[PDB]
Amino acid sequence: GPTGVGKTELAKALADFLFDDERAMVRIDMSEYGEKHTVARLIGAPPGYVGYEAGGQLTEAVRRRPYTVVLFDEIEKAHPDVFDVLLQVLDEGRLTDGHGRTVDFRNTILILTSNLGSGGS
Amino acid sequence: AAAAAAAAAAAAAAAAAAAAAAAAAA
Ligand SMILES: Nc1ncnc2c1ncn2[C@@H]1O[C@H](COP(=O)(O)OP(=O)(O)OP(O)(O)=S)[C@@H](O)[C@H]1O
Repeated sequence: GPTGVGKTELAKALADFLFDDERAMVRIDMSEYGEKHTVARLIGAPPGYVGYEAGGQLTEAVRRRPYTVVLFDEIEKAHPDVFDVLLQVLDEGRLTDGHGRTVDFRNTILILTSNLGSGGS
Repeated sequence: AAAAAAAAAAAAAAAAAAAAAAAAAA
């Protein structure tokens, strides 16, 4: 919808209600991802490359604490290739990373806010 | 009357190895 209506505020109140906390939510930006090669923060690296023992941001964040709410703030700025990753998060509830360990989002909340329109009906 | 009869031994010392971790150069 419009800006300044309180989207992130509603998401943080929802995270407040069923954790009594504020750091259980996993906010990841989408204003970082203008470049096409910068996708691998949330997957990892294939075997034979530099960061391999670490893994991924969005996978190691959910291998522990498997009840979090996740946030994708301003998903318009992401160019149309990040949309192909979370295409398979939805409809399956699984994700794979560099080691080949399928993490399962079967009991998490997914909320992704946008900014399209802004004035129309 | 008693002799000593010295004995042998076997020593082990292994070796580490490194991985090279290529970089995709972008
Ligand atoms: N319905 C509301 N009730 C109470 N406070 C609100 C409400 N809407 C907005 N606010 C306040 O206004 C500020 C902005 O709200 P947010 O929803 O956090 O903005 P936002 O989601 O970052 O908007 P964008 O589009 O992502 S820049 C917050 O710090 C809230 O305290």
